[PDB]
Amino acid sequence: MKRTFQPSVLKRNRSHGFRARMATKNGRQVLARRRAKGRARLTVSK
Amino acid sequence: AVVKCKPTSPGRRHVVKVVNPELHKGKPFAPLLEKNSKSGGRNNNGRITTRHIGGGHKQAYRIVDFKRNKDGIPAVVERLEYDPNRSANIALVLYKDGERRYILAPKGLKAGDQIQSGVDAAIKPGNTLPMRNIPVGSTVHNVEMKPGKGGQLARSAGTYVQIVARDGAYVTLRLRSGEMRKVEADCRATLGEVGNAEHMLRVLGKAGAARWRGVRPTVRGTAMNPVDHPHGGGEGRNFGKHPVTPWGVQTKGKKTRSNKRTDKFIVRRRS
RNA sequence: GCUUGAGUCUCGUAGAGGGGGGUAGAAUUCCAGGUGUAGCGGUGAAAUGCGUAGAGAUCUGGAGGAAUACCGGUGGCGAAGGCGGCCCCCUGGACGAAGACUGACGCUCAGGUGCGAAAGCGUGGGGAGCAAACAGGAUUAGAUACCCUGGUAGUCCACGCC
RNA sequence: AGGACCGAACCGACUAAUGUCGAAAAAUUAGCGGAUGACUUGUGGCUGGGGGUGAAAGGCCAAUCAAACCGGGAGAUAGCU
RNA sequence: GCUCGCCGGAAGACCAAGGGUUCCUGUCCAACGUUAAUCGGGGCAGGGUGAGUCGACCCCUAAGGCGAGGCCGAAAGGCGUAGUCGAUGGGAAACAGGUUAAUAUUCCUGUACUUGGUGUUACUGCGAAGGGGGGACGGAGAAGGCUAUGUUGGCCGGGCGACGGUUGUCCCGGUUUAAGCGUGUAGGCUGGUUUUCCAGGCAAAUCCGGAAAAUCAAGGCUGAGGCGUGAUGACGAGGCACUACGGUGCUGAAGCAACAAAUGCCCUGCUUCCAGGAAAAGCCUCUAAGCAUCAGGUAACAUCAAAUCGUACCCCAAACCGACACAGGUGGUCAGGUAGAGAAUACCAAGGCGCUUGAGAGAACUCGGGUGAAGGAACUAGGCAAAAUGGUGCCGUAACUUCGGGAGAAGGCACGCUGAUAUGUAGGUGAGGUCCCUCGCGGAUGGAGCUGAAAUCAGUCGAAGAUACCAGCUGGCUGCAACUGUUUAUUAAAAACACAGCACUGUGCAAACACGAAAGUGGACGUAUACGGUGUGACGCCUGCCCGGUGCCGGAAGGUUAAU
RNA sequence: AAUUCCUUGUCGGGUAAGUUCCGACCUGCACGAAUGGCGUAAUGAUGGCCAGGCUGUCUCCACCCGAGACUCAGUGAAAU
RNA sequence: CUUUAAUGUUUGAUGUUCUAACGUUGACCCGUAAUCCGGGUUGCGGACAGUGUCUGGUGGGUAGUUUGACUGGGGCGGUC
RNA sequence: CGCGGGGUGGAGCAGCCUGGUAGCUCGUCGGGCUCAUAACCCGAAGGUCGUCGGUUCAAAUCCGGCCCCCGCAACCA
Repeated sequence: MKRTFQPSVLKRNRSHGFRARMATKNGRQVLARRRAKGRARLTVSK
Repeated sequence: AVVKCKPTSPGRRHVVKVVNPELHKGKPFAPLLEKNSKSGGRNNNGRITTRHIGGGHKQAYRIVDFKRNKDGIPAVVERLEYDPNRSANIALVLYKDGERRYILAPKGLKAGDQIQSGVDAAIKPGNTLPMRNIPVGSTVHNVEMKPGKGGQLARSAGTYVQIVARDGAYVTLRLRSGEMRKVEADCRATLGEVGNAEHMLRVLGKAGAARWRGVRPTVRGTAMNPVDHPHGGGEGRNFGKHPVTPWGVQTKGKKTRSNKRTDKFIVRRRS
């Protein structure tokens, strides 16, 4: 059995990273909410 | 020519290869190569526009001169190469000025011949010239559509365009599929038929014989489901419907000819 | 060894002999257009079919494929089957003439090899007409026959096979 | 030469046993099929919800698929418990 | 610490990924560990990751993403040119030994290498977003030449060994050495040089290409390994000396030959076949726009710089992914002895572990297994499971056939050890000696040493000689499907799907059709011997009749016919 | 017959005994010619059937070797 | 009223031709080293094609939905 | 069990629907033809409309009971 989570930081940061969200309107709508919830872990990074 | 392989193994007991000894077994001419990409049948959107296409094998694009814009300069045929992209051979020729190019290898042409383009060339296979200097009744290929375009019709193996008549500014072409189309006389063409005529004689034999060619397995309709295709469903092969494409358009008999900006040109229909 | 067997060389004669590449004429079918009008086609009589959507007849033009009127005759050629519009090219065989030459190399020939009408088969093209099979209309006691209107394979070409 | 054969690493998953509050939310063991190809694999991208993808089973799309997950319509509505 | 057992193409040793101090030392046991715990990957405090040569960043691009303008779209936004990013790709450069409780091709010692700047001396024309060469490439198969490595021998050191023997053909340990430079070999590729001309290379060209000639026959490019050197250096078994008794300091002999031989290297070769096998830059080279007492370039030398980041530890697992210290899953490299075809397998070497609950009893019963008289499928839905066959060489082998097969059909014979042919044959490798020379990594000849099948004969041992692990059950008839292959991940592997082939039909290219409100793409930088849809499904013989119903195609005279 | 309801059709072969199997006759409830038909060498982790071989499958189980089960110490659940 | 003929006039249905709208996924140049695009020459089609509005037709490709109740269980038959 | 249809000279079929009169062909009989037969020609006979009963001026016909035949249905656990 091959579990559904093979870690790969580069793939993690390009598809769900800060910059990819910052590039689009929808991602920016996302980032708007994260600050609207007072969440510390805004995006996924080091 | 044609050669039938031996039944030594299951899968090789039906393949038929077409052997051509005059083919240049060496490497392809370097200066005329560029990267050709395999699409897998997807557009800009990446969704499959046309199925059954993909996988295959990597092949290199060769810039072939269909245009024949150079004029009145004799050439020397160096070697006949097997082109990966075309169903016909290609000839690596060199003019008297020192420039090398590829032309669609015609029927009667060997290694070490002489060909030239322009109206100064007489009638001989390989020569390229406008149709208003070509005697009617002759046989050509690589005919242009708009003057200076380069050539578009009957480029594959064995295909040939015969000219019926010349009504002044318009010459009549009796196409390969029996169609009768007119074209502006200013366009060019190349005398003689296209080589590698036994391309149709070749049978594939294996299943992968089509696979590396760039094809994907084709699935039948009565094996699918209602949600995936108009056919399918049932409980034991129930067709009972008029054969349509995966998008509802009735096939096996339905003319979808609709251009109208070109209907002046077609004189006769396929029959 | 000789020469009357047989074979060869020199010069000519006649021919649908065989093969490949082109060209020409009449006619047929279809397509397009004009003139023009109620029949056209067919037979023992008739009917199916075609026709006022305007046929057939007629004229003009074009696209095509197959066979070559008269010459043509129990005439010719080739071993046979078989082959005829004409032309170019390659080429086989037969006969005659006045001589020379080799010097019996000859005759037949199971096995064997090759060619071998048409029909038929396979791969690939072309497809006018004709036409198995077949449908329809008549004949008929019955007609899955003879006849008529349509009509596929095939008939034609290239490469093999039988 | 071979979608060639016997057969390891590798991939796949036909038979039985064990397991089923398991060691494991489909595994292990003893035998298996393929095994130079339509093979397999790594890295990195592309196609997405009435759509994608599919050698086509209505299978797969993060253990969920004859229409995914999360938030909002919305305290849907219920002659029913 | 003394024994035993286990893996040993892994349960060993190193990397990428991914985690994130888990690595090491001291100390502590309440909580974590399925038992105790002075123990540990657990708490607490401290220490450790040292780079111009490793990788990344950098240069340059592929798939593809972003995308000035631009086209298009209610808006959001979509596509896309020039450019700009993006490796798993290509491009400069280091090895040996030693040292730590933990890191080291990074630190020290020894010996080298690479990319640029500045300055100096002597010469000389340099110079792009532009041209060319190169970089630059496929599958498969076989041979030759070597190496890592292993064995034997020589040699050196030690021992002669607690029950019979062993100063001898006895036993054990060691016998290691690179990068770079020089030589330029086995082998492979290819005819050089020179003069002249040109519609060729968006412009130019002395460079490439092409076209005529002369001269001479080789020159040149590339290339593992070997031999020297690197190195009278290091290492090195064993002694000698101090013990916090863990180890440190000191010293240090032999260091060669032969044989076997890789899946590694030469080989990013050569042959052959086909499905016909990146791009750009670094580098090399030629010029335009221009600049010339310059500037730049070639060569030598001196000096300086080579920055930033990661570097610990785990990495086939108690540290990654599975909620767990989970019998699962995880790509790449190195990979020995004997037997064996082999990375199978058996037992071991190096190395690393005994799986973190055990002590007793030996009941029924359950699972993993050993054996079984007599019969041998009577079991049962059914020969399901076990059992048995099982290797090599050779003998031999039917119906049918698409003439390939079927077939390893079936059924059989010989397999151990010793001697002899022969103080080890055929064969392979191959030094010394002799000789020649276009003198070197050369070629003939020569044959010692070394190594080593297999065949035959004779003799002998056990019940059994492929003795274990390992390792086909086979024959007959017949349904479906041609066969390989694929699929219901996690109850269905099949007769289902695909398949090549065939048939029908649509499309004349701004092609048909499909994605997308549109542009733009795919189709195809292909064009009827092509592409799209459908049906059937190798191959052999075939594939009959019907145009009423539905659909489709063709023709449109008539009736009817929306908007206007 | 992957098709045949009636049916375990009838006949012959195979067994001591054959609702399956194999070969045929045609009464085809309701085969059939690319929703392709009838055959077919080879191939198949395929369906049905027979024979040899081989055995614990069975007649009928019998003994032994280990892991649990039982007792003792430490730890310590679950469905309900 | 029917049949009709010359002219004037009114628009309609077709045919041929031209070039200015427009198309141009033909050749060439510039912006620009850029196969996008825009503009400019030229050639070819040509008032078609194509597009917007109105409208007839085809239309399970697509969407929202309907498909009764009684019934000695339901279905079917029958009834209302 | 339920639903639809059918039963007509010797035979195979119309007519029923929407009631008063039953038709087509083959077969048969007598004659003609031919030497004889078939075929062909001429003319004619032949039918309780399954059975019984009711409704009606009148029943093959409208309806119902029963008999025989054909098709459909006899299903979901």
